Amino acid sequence: GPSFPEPKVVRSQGGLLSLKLSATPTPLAIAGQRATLLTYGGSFPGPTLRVRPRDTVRLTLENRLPEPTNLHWHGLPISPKVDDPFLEIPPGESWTYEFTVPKELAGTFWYHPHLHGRVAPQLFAGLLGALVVESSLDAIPELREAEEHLLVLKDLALQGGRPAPHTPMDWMNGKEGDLVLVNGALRPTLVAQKATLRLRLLNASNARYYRLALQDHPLYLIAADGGFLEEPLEVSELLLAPGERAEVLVRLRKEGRFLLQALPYDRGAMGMMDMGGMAHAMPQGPSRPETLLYLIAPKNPKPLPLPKALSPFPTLPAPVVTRRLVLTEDMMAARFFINGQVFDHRRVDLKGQAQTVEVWEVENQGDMDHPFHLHVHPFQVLSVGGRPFPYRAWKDVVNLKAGEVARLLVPLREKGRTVFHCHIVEHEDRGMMGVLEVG
Amino acid sequence: GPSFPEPKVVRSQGGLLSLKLSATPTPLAIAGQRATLLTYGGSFPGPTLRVRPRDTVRLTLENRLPEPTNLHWHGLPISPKVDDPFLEIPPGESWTYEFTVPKELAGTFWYHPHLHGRVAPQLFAGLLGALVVESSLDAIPELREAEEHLLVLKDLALQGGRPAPHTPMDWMNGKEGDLVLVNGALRPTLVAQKATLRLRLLNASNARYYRLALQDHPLYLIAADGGFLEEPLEVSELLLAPGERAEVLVRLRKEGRFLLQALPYDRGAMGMMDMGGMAHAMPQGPSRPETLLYLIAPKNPKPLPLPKALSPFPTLPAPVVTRRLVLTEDMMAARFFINGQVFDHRRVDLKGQAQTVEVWEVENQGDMDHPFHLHVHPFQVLSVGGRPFPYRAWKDVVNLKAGEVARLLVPLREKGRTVFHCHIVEHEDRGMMGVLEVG
Ligand SMILES: [Cu+2]
Ligand SMILES: [Cu+2]
Ligand SMILES: [Cu+2]
Ligand SMILES: [Cu+2]
Ligand SMILES: [Cu+2]
Ligand SMILES: [Cu+2]
Ligand SMILES: [Cu+2]
Ligand SMILES: [Cu+2]
Repeated sequence: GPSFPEPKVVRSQGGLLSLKLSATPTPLAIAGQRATLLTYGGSFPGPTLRVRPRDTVRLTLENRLPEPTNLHWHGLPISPKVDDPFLEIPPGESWTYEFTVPKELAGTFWYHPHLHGRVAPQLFAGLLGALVVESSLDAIPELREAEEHLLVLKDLALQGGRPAPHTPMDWMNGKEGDLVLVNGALRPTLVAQKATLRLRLLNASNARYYRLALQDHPLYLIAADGGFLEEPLEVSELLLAPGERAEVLVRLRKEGRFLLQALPYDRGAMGMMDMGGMAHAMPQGPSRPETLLYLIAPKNPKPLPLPKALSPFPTLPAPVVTRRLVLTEDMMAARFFINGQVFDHRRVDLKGQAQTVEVWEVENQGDMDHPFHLHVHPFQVLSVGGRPFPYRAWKDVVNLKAGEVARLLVPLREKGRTVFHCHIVEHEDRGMMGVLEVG
Repeated sequence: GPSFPEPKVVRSQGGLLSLKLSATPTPLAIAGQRATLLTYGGSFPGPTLRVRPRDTVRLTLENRLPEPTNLHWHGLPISPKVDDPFLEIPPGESWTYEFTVPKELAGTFWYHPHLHGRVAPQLFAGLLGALVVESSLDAIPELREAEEHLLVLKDLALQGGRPAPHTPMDWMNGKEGDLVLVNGALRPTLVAQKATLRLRLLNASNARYYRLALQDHPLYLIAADGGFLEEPLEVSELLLAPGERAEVLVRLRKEGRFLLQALPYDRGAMGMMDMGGMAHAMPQGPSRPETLLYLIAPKNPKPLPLPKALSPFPTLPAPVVTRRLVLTEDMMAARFFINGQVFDHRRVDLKGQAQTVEVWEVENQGDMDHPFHLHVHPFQVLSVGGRPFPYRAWKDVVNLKAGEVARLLVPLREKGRTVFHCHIVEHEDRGMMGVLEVG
């Protein structure tokens, strides 16, 4: 096969992507060992769905797991009557998701389970895949002539040939694994054929962060979670929290081998110690550095010029309300809260008006990083930690370090009941989620 | 008695105003005829209550009417558990209102009935009185040395020695009377003893407007409904809609007689005509000019200088929500609506947070003027009809002409359930009222 493993692609045909996918325990070869994972479509990651605006998607999910499950179309601004976070598909049963891809949309999105209380073990076990919305912008020469790849960043731990079970500490921190994989492969080699690469990046891990840096190179950010930036942004490194996506251009500077690494990053995970009167919580500190892949540049690389512009960001109406959502923790109980409450599916927490804009101020009063996700309604991050964001683009996850306030501009789109929650999925399962009703 | 009739004053004593008032049908002499009115304290208007900030008011209202009644402490930012618009005092029963006068408060306020469906006939019949909150500002020489008077502007119509009954057309327009009175007197004479007058003005009419102008003189506005301006504002005339108050300084310029008039004003009241295929509604047009009082200046008047400053207006926090309230009419049905609905005491229309500020945009989509009143929470009028207000002061009624939008800054104070409504009281009785809950 190709030196660089990527999930198989399923494309819409004549404007329709019609597909049956099973969620099933699947024996496979992974990082060199045989293991049984939970997969969609018999692979890890699941197949990449590639569509265009205005396509119809008709996806029939057959539940072949011993527990109920469902799908969240992460990042898609569609109706919460389709992307229904409350729906349960019992074992053995099927459900068909049908929706039209919005006209003004582009980027890398993904699908995974969202049945409250069961997300973390199901996601950790291998249930996820990417969805790419192709754009007319992809035809500009600066992108068309680039070599494009998807990088699904997901870690795993195995025990007795199966995903390792969650411990109590995993429920508190969010579970990380020792196998730090790209597209389900252990440190693959990407032998580039072109001097410019276009990489779509997805953090599909439960809890692991990726402080991305390519040796000797900057990255040029061209898209965030839910759409293009207005113009490329040069960065030295790029942190992707759980649930986030980004697209970058890489302009290979000279021949050679360059490591793409996940540099050390401290997200505030905790351990326990006993020093003589102790048993108390103590910071785990920064993650150990990981090599994600080996990037081999071609002979005499001459990268394309960068695009001068990408997509203009919409001019939003003035907002009609300001919300404050405060995140807190009870680490030893592994309980997590928004405005002092845990999720209750029967309780509506916020009620807003469709087609108005709101300002959401999300404050992390905990000590751990928490990546805040809102379904259905992509947002523009104005500032985090009091620092203005250096670009305009649609996002649907925003990372908050301890103490930080994020200020978001949130246009409300589809009517109905949906959710917002931490995307360290253990924290969501353990209560850090609330309900928004849009009418 | 004094050439100029004013209601008797009841003052707090040692920080307490403790008073029993009866609401009772009362034979009296009015504008030269004997009539029976509905009064508080056996007089029309009722007694003026004069208090200071931090005083305790203990007012026991005995209902001696053949129908239920209650009190609204119009303009007082006190708790809606005291100023309770839903409370009913049955015939023969009593209720004690007890509250403390807020520390940061000054101006002319008033009391009258607010039992939904019965306000217009009860107010028209004579049930109202003023409440004055004295201020340390009253001690500055420019005010202390002025000659002070209260002018209660209220009209009346009599039929068979009693207030004229409401007709169907009265319910549509709001009832006006032919006797246009000041402090219950017909065109009294005010023989001034000082060159500067301080006049507290109250429009306690059901529906009549007073486009105020003093012959040959400007007026200097020093207070609006609920507090002082920041500095005096010179005006050529001053429109007071139902429920509004103002305080003005008058600087008498030369000896002589000067008429205070209510100049012609068209508030959009309607009549009916039949011209040959007709019976349809037709504008009544402007009111006929009325003389309110005769003002006699003293010998060689030398008015005091104006105060350079009054009270600085508070710096309000940034608002957290914007509301839109649209007023409409069904004239032939005499039904009146806010956002397409009529009042329902069981229905909460707006829910806000105490100690936050809201922006209320009130839009008149009717053809009549509607004076919009909010209980409990005084507001700052930012603009009306797209025109910025020329001063900062607390108001609690704002007049909207046909088509106009008022933009209000509304700090929410006391928690609880209260109301907002048109202060053409017939319109309130006929449905133009909604419910705000503050928590
Ligand atoms: Cu997700
Ligand atoms: Cu989501
Ligand atoms: Cu979290
Ligand atoms: Cu979610
Ligand atoms: Cu009133
Ligand atoms: Cu009121
Ligand atoms: Cu009205
Ligand atoms: Cu009222």
